[PDB]
Amino acid sequence: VMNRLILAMDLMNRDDALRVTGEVREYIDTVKIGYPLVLSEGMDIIAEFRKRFGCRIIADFAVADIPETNEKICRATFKAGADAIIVHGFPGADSVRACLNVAEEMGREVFLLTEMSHPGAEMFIQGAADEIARMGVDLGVKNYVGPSTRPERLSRLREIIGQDSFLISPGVGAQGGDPGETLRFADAIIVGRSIYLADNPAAAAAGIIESIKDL
Amino acid sequence: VMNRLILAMDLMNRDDALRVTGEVREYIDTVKIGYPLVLSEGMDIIAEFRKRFGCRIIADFAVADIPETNEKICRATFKAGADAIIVHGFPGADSVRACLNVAEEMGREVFLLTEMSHPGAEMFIQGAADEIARMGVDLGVKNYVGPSTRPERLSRLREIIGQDSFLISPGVGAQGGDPGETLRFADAIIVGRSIYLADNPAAAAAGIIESIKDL
Ligand SMILES: Nc1cc(=O)[nH]c(=O)n1[C@@H]1O[C@H](COP(=O)(O)O)[C@@H](O)[C@H]1O
Ligand SMILES: Nc1cc(=O)[nH]c(=O)n1[C@@H]1O[C@H](COP(=O)(O)O)[C@@H](O)[C@H]1O
Repeated sequence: VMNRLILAMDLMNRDDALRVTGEVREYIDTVKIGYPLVLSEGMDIIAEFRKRFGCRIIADFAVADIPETNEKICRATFKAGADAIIVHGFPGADSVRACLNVAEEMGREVFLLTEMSHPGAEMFIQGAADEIARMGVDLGVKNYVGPSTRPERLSRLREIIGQDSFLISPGVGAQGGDPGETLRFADAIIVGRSIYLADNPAAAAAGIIESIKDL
Repeated sequence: VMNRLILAMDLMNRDDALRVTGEVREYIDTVKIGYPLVLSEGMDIIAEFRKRFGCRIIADFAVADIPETNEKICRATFKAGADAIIVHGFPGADSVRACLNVAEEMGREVFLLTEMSHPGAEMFIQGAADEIARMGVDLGVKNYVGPSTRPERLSRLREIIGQDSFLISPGVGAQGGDPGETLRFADAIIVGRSIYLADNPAAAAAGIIESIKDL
């Protein structure tokens, strides 16, 4: 990913989302779009972004249903032009395999979310996260998401998935994570509010990239 | 809920979704709409259904993100006219409280999903489900979802949440659950494919209601 930085575009207005992404485009080449933007503006926003910016799009849909429904969600998401989808591992292996099957059929990718970045992840998810990551390895998952807010957990995840898997990490900036520390273990960092709520998003992105280039 | 039956409308085409819901409307008064329909047809389909059928709409969005994102998802979902939203408990209490806060602000309801109905739920979710339900009780959640496919787990959930909480249950029909057994513990059952894939959905719904009225 360009500069190892993925923009989390969670503004809920098409005009604002387009303006901020355009302003930071020279620093990124992957945008993560989630339900805040899609539920406000529609699935067509994915193809619009892909066309206007020529970026890769990761659909952060935190997919977390039964296998049949997960299949339908993945099929709608890739039909809309997303390059990859983020899927929860907590619902178990059949739910994840449903997503992997559709990604195989459509030439796309699944990212497995293993431990979440927020405080509540400590309640249930963290205790399952090593096993979720091991399940990923055993299903042949090659792309993973783990938390910037806990780099010792990010280290342990990297250890489970090995050096050839690709690992991206949210929770940088607003949630407390550090870019440079997170990039010791992740291949790329995801940044939302620290860029898109900034008075000058391009300067915010540039400042992050500057602290990165040093590593 | 009319006849204790909620239709899970997971067809992905507006025309087919409208036709089946119209055909079964005399038997239900609550429709659960999830991402298969919304990601195909847009969020406007919720208001369309609410207007055309005068039903209550539960948005099955399996919400499973960090608190800030959950807030945004809930706000978009209620702005679109949904009466209630389904939220995962696995991400922990802060994520659930974010949804409860928005439902309080907008005069709407949250359903907490506690154990899922599919086989993979046995891997991680089932081991956490009693505690997720207890967390719900301690947050003041009054509406819950638990699995028709495991009525001994549905009994244990009912025991945790008490008799005054409202409990709805998917996995009836296609996934193997039985209407009458599930209604020993749940207030209402959710049915999707057994109705909407039937040659005659009205006859399928009627046949279910007939086996219900007996209880
Ligand atoms: N999918 C996620 C899983 C996760 O564990 N934490 C996380 O923040 N996210 C998403 O990453 C982004 C973090 O953005 P920010 O905290 O940098 O604003 C938001 O889209 C979150 O929904
Ligand atoms: N949200 C759900 C949680 C769950 O545990 N199981 C379940 O099937 N669902 C949903 O209920 C419906 C079950 O439909 P069917 O199996 O009756 O076709 C589908 O919308 C599933 O996504």
